Amino acid sequence: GTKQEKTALNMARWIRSQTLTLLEKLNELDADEQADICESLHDHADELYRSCLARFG
Amino acid sequence: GTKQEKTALNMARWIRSQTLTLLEKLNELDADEQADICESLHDHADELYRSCLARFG
Repeated sequence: GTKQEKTALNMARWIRSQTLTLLEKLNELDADEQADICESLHDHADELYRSCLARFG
Repeated sequence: GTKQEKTALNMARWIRSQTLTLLEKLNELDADEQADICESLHDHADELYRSCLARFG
């Protein structure tokens, strides 16, 4: 796809990566409730990233 | 609230902000299906930010 489409796809990938950074940080804090929501948030970011990749890849 | 707590809260805030930015890019692209998943992702990141906020302060 177009450069704008590629920038969007890159941003979806960066967000998916950042959820794992935050997951590890919440694990270090032993913040279990929040780590759980962040695990699901990584799954949701992956859903977006895959949808973007299928369309803009 | 400790440095690590503050790093985690700010990271949750950043992820919420980046998903808002990505949703606007996806809207500019008129990529409907992707914008819809991103809207749901943005709300999920808000939940994480608010969950961190209610726990950590």
